[PDB]
Amino acid sequence: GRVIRNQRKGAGSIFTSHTRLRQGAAKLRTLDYAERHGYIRGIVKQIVHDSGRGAPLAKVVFRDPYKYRLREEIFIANEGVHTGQFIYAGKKASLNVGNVLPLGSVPEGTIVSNVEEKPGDRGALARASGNYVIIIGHNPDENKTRVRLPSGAKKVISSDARGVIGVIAGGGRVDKPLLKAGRAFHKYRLKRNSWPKTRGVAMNPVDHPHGGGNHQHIGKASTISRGAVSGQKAGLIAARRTGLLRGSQKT
Amino acid sequence: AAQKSFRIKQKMAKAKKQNRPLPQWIRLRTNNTIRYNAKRRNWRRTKMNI
Amino acid sequence: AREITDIKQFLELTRRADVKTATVKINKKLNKAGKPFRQTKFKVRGSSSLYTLVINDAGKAKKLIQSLPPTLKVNRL
Amino acid sequence: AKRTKKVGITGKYGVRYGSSLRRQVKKLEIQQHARYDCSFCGKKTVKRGAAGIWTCSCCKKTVAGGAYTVSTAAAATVRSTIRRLREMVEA
Amino acid sequence: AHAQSKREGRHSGYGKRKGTREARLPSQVVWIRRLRVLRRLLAKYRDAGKIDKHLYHVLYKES
Amino acid sequence: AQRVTFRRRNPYNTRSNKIKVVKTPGGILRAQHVKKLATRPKCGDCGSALQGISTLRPRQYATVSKTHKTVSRAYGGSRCANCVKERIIRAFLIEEQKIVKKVVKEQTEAAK
RNA sequence: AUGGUGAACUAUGCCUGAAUAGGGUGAAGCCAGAGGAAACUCUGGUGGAGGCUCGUAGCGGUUCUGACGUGCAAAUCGAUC
RNA sequence: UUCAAAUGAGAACUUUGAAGACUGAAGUGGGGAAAGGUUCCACGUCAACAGCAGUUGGACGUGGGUUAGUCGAUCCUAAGAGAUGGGGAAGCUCCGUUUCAAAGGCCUGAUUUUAUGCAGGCCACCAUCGAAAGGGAAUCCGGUUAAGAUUCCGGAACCUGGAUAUGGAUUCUUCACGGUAACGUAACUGAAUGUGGAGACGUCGGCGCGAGCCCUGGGAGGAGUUAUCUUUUCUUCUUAACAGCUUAUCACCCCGGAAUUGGUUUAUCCGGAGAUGGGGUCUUAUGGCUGGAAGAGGCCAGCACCUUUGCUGGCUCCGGUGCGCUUGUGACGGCCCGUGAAAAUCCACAGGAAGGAAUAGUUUUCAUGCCAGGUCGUACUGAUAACCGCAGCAGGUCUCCAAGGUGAACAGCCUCUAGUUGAUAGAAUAAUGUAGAUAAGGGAAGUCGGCAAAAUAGAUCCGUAACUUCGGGAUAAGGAUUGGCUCUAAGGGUCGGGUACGAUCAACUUAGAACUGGUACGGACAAGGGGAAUCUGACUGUCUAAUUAAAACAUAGCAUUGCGAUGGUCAGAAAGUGAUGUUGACGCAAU
Ligand SMILES: [Mg+2]
Ligand SMILES: [Zn+2]
Repeated sequence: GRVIRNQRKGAGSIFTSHTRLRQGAAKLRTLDYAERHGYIRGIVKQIVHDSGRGAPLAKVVFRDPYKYRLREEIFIANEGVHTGQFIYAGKKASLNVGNVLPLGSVPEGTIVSNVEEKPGDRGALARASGNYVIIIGHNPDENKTRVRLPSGAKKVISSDARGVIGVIAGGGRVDKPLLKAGRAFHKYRLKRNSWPKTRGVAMNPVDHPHGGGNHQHIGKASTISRGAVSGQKAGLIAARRTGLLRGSQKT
Repeated sequence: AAQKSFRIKQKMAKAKKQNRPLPQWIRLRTNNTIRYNAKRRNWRRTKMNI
Repeated sequence: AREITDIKQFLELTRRADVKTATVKINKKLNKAGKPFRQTKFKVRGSSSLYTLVINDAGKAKKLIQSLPPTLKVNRL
Repeated sequence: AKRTKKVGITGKYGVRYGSSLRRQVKKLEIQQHARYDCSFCGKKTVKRGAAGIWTCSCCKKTVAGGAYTVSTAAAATVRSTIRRLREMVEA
Repeated sequence: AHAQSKREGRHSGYGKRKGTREARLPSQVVWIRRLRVLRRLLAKYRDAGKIDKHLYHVLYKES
Repeated sequence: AQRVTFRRRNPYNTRSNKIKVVKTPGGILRAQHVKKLATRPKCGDCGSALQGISTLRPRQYATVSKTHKTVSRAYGGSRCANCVKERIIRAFLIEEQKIVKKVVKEQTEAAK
């Protein structure tokens, strides 16, 4: 046969990301010294659109604590953040939306977004529009924090990991049907070239496991094992069940 | 093309110098066999590929 | 490519020690429909610019012809 | 007069894409193009620039927001949850 | 000669028209002329004092 | 009804290949090439075009005198008249509020 | 089988440019008017939306299974589209 | 296509003249990009090539011809390419572009044995290559050749770099004044450092303004028609870069305080966060006047001549109009799960280092004055003959300018400018062909099948069903009218009143009425056939280049599956290696 489309994506030749208009690396501020013991006040200059994602980004400006310099940060804007706001980043910073606070120093039940999962990553989970994190329970000794992820997962991370309080702007971006092929054309003109999708069953056997045959059909089970190799993994990877989702999550 | 590199125009000057028939007195030489110019090139027959 | 209005500056400019040539041009213009006049332009060649002083009065224009220094190369046409 | 009965803003789609799919779009298009109230200058001049970005034409203020409405309900209940948790930490 | 003839109304009948009424003369162009004349008339009345601002305002919304 | 040609070897209608038709003293029509238009400078904070400053191409602000590129006031050629007023107001009120907080908080600690 | 050369055609992504008459229809927003047990309904303007439509340039290539078929042409030509 | 003359041994084919035509401005015209390479131009010339011819030629022989500080390249960066320090690999080499590097260089001093050692402080990015359509310092007109010109000549400019003096400006209140203000001026000290702006950006819709063209009136010239008429038809009347003054929608300042709300756009937005109004400030796109510059160019008249040739005169003026065409520009609106590059470079601001004044100092962001601006390209075609198709091939090949009429129309048809008149010709008019057509009566009986052809067709008025996702169907179906001429009515601008109207000027737009003709009139051109149903794909879109355009593929919507980063999916011989990933479940991957 021939190598298949999901195999050809790893060469990264034409399947790269489109990054001409993407604003920057939207990360958190660094954890140098002025947050681990105090705070530092910052200003929001402008909240702008980002090509590729549907959540706006904020330009948060801080004064350099070591030079006569005005180092500027690229955060993911929380819904509620406005141009001209004041942003506080530290350990003793208040519990207000827009502030950057560690998980171990916020009360249980707090709404936090842009949350590192190792202290110092400058940004991690709960980045997408309308997503947030909630603290479940602290473990003071052997400091840890129990939180829930947007996927519904419970993850324990270091108590000194950080996160902006609140929720990412742009919630509900997906409730609108695109209604049109060409609307998906512009959604993925600036994300990546993973659109459109020829079915694998509408193919020739050289080009796909599912191709061939006098009728369009799979032929064998479309549920594929973990130990399957590149070339055999096309379909429903590692599925525990399938069908229609009857019942709750049962997690 | 009008705008061209010095390599191209230099190599065209070489091909313009070489474009003319055999000198007449060479066929008058002792033990001469060259009867004409077998490397003559014209712009309408074969291209230089430079 | 410049205009100057005061006759005082023209006489100062014509002895600027970089001036070598100057021209006098005669133009027959029409102010009113009742009578034409003679409009003469005095031009001086500076190193970077040409100063044109336009004189309309015929009597004042004549006074400016001999007012030029003798070392100047005056062109009349 | 009354040019259309029920299609409203979605008249531009003509007879395409299905009736139900046209009225999911009509609700979000009505909100995303509506003019909202400025919470800083007190005027009805807030307009959507791009998804989540709502700029008030007067007083030149931009607030981060939802995709199609200025303030999503899920965000507003967050803002109150943080408040009650805040007013007890320094209670 | 034809241009002069068209000035008296000749050669403008139903058989001499190929474009629509809109194509020959746009309707929005007609309204623009109508609305601008009424506005230059109402505005001239305030300046002359022949009208107060309250009557001038209602006709503007009427016009 | 004379027709013009480009005077340069660029044949395409790009942004820096604009031409306008003029009539020369020779009685003919030539297309003379025109430089791109210049955008006004903007205030630092408000972003509106700030008046009193010449509108020129960026390289051409080097051969122009100083009075064409700035206004007399503090933060002159950079900031707006009202924005400069705004930070004048803001600076005074809270450099006077700080010395109010400074004396207020020292009173609270002194009582105890 | 070993080692090389090709994306000057063509396929797809990215970067930077460039091109695209004249009509028909008439969406939101806005104005005025009319009927009115209220509630509300109706009419006339305005406006100029749509992977809308007639139709040029352009891009294409349905039928004549037309011409040609030792051609103009190793795929073109006319009409229709 | 034709007639004639010239040349020659020879003319259907060369030249010249005349006549008849065509391309008809998204040209058979004038320029370029890629490509070619001398095809450009002159002279001589026809053995070969131009599938006839040949005196001609993009042929043959011999020569001539491309002139830049300003046009490009040269500089920056984009997607990308790619050294280095290293890490793999037996190895040719692979990864990787700031990475586990002691990674580099600028200002000012100090000595004037003097080279730059030595006083110092500042700097942390980081090789380089990569666009003749991106970004970008600066040149215009006239003339000139056989052949070149934004490059030569004449004139008039500007930019960069570098030396440099005078005038000007400023100070004993040491480093300017004026305005309430928006702000202004000829300048009007400001090191390190930091901040800001320009560079710097989508598309469509309609509206305002400008420019060129188009149309048109008077006047001063020239040409054409003139049996008759035509104060007539055609044609010239132009003003560059650069400079000074002024000119602006928007924006902003001062006064003042608003409901009987007002102002206002084609489009409905704004005002106690200060509306209306009164008065000012600013951007200089753009326009006007003036310098350039009439001395140039254009159009005519008169007088001499083998002649290298000329000379002398005039005039080159003043307006009008617009849903016009093309193009630039402004203020807005619509649209987006799309919100529509980067850097070099240039400026400004904050800051106060240092340097300074009186018998004298300081500014080269004011003016004037001085010198230099290297290298390579530049001719020509750009295509039914210069490129690619075995060729001088009915194919292919990116782009700029775009006259008048008819007409909605850069439709179709005719014409002006410009360019062609090229494709072997002659004689006859059999069959059969290709292309174009018409047919009495019938009207699909033909044929697999209405294939082919015909019919309908523009515009205005009237009228319009089933069904429907209420948006459509719909131009459904189905009727009437359409010329010419003479009239009628309505639709505008600007000026005119002690603190109703009148005059003048100018657009085609619609409606109506008589009359008139072999019942004709979207008179050529141009231009939907319609209806009732069944199968199938929802739609728009895409593919088998060169036998299949579809019920195939795509698509939205729907649904499922895997994965929280020591991860999912995938790539790699390997790697201190990689794609998604500048990503983070409203995500990425697989169906
Ligand atoms: Mg009642
Ligand atoms: Zn506001």
